[PDB]
Amino acid sequence: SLSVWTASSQERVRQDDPAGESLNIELFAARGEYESFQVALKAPEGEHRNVHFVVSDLKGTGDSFISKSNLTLYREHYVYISESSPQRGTVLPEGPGWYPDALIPFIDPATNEPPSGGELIAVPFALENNSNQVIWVDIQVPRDAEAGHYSGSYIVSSEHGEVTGQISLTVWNFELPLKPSLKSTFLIWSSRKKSTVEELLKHKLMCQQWNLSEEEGEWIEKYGVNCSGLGFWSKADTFNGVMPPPPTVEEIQAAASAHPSNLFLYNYTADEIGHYTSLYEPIKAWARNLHEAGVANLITMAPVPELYDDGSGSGRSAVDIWVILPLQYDKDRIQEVLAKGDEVWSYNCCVQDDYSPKWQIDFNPIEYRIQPGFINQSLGMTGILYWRVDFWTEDPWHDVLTLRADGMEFNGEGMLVYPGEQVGIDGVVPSIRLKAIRKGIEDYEYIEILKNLGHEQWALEISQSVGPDWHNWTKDHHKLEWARKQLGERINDLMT
Ligand SMILES: [Mg+2]
Repeated sequence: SLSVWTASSQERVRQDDPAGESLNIELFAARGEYESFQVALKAPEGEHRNVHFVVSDLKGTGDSFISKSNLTLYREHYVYISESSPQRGTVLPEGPGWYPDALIPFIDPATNEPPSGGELIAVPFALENNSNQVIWVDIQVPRDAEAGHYSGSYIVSSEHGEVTGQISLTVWNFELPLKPSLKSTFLIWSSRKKSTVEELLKHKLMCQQWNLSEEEGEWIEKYGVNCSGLGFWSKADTFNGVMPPPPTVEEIQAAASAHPSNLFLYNYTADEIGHYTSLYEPIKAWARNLHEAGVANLITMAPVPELYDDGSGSGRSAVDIWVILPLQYDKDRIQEVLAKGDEVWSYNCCVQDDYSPKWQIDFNPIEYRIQPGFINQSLGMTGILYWRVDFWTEDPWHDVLTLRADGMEFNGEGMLVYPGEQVGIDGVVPSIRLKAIRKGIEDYEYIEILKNLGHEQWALEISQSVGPDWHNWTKDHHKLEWARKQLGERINDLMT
């Protein structure tokens, strides 16, 4: 009458999926890393109306433990998609239906206690309809955790049953830096709360406030902030091939002085202005001034040889951080700009090709993880951008069709967090897709550690087995987990 099973972090559990074969879980992680798993529940006969869920400490040798304080629990909320995202090529969405995505937190981060009052509450819950309920479990490994094996439990209980499963965790003898190696720019347009920034930083994502009106050292020390934008927006975009004269060298220096002097600074100058060759000399004029002031120029455009020199005589490109879609990738031009000292980042939106990972709810969950980590590393890319995180509809917990344009509908476009009000909290809550992006950032970190230990070629051979390019990446979470384990076991070996 009470069927319980586990699923890996990037395995989608549908409401109608059959019970799996294991109720235990075996995980592996470094210090300073998250690993996650899911507990799925089904009532194949009747109803349990009052279901609770708890976890224990993870016990290691003797007295040794990882506290349950390091585990974060949520109940998955399913949202109904009535209109598919675009269907093209071989990378297709899974069809209209119920999708798990919003995460109902057991604990309000502001109180460290359960919410009350919410329209939706994590626990207790009812198990109905033969229809699955799913608990998401995050484990954060403490930076001081001794390497070795730890075991704890989860307990599912109701008025008519109780089932207990094992959580096995092996902690490897290495640590992910607090400051992530992968840089990012995720934009926030409407939610000005400190809690919204904080929710992103906790998932290893760097964010910038967009569209601010005229009216951090802590976040660095706590969350390892690794870059910051200065916010001189030229206003030039895909529809506006026009640019004003640049801020002056000392104007750029003045904005920069509001940040710590050790923090990597960029400027998001212009957006998708690639077709406007009109703008090359103005771009070079902006670049020369940023360069004199020690600031990187970031534009969402593909490398063009005309901009590989800023006209200052130094040889330096006019764009320092080239931000491209998967479909724009050109091996020869990317190798040229990497070789001369630039960065290339990836970004994603809509459904613009037949083959690339796509960022909508109705695609395979793996697509949010595979881009920042394995594919970026295989192609030498060092960052990720996303245009918006808070693009909510009027009914954000029930309607995720966030963009309708040109006969197409997009489910989750520009939307990675949900407002807290519906669950009785102030401030936003994560989605399952945000957890995948976090995991990809940690995947990127594994490869970076191996490069730094002098094992770049082997690391990239492993990276090419699951994420070699934008066309031939794995759709199988089991194979991705395998690849990651190979990396972690090698690092562990090298550090012992
Ligand atoms: Mg349609």
